[PDB]
Amino acid sequence: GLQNIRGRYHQWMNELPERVSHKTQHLDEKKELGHLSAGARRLILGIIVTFSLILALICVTQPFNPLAQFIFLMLLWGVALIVRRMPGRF
Amino acid sequence: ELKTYEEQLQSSGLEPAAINVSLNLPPDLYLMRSTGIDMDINYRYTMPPV
Repeated sequence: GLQNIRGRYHQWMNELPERVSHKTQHLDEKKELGHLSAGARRLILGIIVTFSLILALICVTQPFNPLAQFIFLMLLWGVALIVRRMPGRF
Repeated sequence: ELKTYEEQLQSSGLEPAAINVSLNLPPDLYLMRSTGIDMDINYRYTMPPV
């Protein structure tokens, strides 16, 4: 099992390109439907822009005590380490 | 203002007694932030020889 972990890690590593290739097919597949109401679409992608910028502004401005700041740091660092292992431009 | 008499903040003797200043605060200074209460103390005393 422990030895299997190594081989399966490589198995998933090999799957990364395979799954990525499937994702690109799906990228086009979702685009093969990605259309609706342009004025509204601009509102909705623009709606993403405003809510996410508000959340980012709260994350930037929030005062924390040393313990809450340490917990927040460790969680953001954990997220960065997970995301760094993911392949691709995203 | 937290004295109630002038000689509260001074003690003279061979062994100086503890200087105690009492205060009661409104129950509104909530925790979980720890902003800090910098109790500045500018004190003066007799300097020991050695």
